[PDB]
Amino acid sequence: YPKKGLSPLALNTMDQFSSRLIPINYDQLKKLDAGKQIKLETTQVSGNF
Amino acid sequence: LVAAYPIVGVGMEKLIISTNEHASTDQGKTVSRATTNSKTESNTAGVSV
Repeated sequence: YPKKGLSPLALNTMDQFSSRLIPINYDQLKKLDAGKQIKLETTQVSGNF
Repeated sequence: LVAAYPIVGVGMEKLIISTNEHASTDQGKTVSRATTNSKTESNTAGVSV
């Protein structure tokens, strides 16, 4: 999702409704400046049948 | 006689804080040039003996 002939999907928000963008404080920004990268993992997922 | 019954409990792994400040910096330049014009005119007297 989506199909293989298309671009990836974006996410930038964190509330119930899309507002109030995801913040990061100062020391982690200085850690992130030096070339580190973060890992994105799944924990659970739910759907219908 | 036994019960079909769950019990859950939690345990803290780590704790992060993040500070609130307001830093500000400023840098500036100044250049000036002025002129001055004047005039006087004096009168003197004197008596000796």
